[PDB]
Amino acid sequence: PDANGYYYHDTFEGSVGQWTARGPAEVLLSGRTAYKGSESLLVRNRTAAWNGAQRALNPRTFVPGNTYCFSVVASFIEGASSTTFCMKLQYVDGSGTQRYDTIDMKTVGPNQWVHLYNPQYRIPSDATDMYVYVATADDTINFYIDEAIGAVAGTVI
Ligand SMILES: [Ca+2]
Repeated sequence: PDANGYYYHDTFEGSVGQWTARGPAEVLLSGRTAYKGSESLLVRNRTAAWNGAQRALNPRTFVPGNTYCFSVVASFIEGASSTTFCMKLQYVDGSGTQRYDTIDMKTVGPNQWVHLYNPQYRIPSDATDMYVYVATADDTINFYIDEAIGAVAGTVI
């Protein structure tokens, strides 16, 4: 928990951190557009809306039943006239069933960064094998994320 209450903070300025592809997509650093610095994380090769970018959450830091802050900014340049970005928690519940709970969602047009943000998100008490992820609702556009943050509940960004 750094000086600003962040547990992780991905600027994507030289490193993808713990971010990986969700589904058969691919993620990589890109200098084509950025929210801060000169880079962001590009997400491409998606073949279904559920494909995207994900990051495993360590249960020792993000304790189920506890409340935390999550933040990311996203944008796209082409492929659609608008999209709906979703930041979500993928997890396995107490019955062994994989669940998808929405943290934040925002609709936006091309060439505009949008702030996916929830300073008061409660992780379900029974969650295991957790991942925070970003995808869209119903398209397969390439998209970019930047400034990916996991923080203490109440953290203003
Ligand atoms: Ca950046």
